[PDB]
Amino acid sequence: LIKHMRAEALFDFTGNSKLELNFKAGDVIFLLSRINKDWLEGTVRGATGIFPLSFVKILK
Amino acid sequence: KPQPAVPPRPSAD
Repeated sequence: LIKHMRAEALFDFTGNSKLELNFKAGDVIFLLSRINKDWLEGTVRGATGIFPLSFVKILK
Repeated sequence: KPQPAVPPRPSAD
């Protein structure tokens, strides 16, 4: 699993199921894995799930 | 700013 990497949400994201990670613009998401070209997996707000790469920017 | 479109979800159907 990925360690020490984070992304910041650029927009709010409300998922379609509990497999998807909900967040608000500005939230910092702790990255865990990459699902495919368009989706990442991470944790924020106590939950773990998938979300779109296009909704975040990777932090330095 | 408007939210971008959501990419197709992973699937096997």
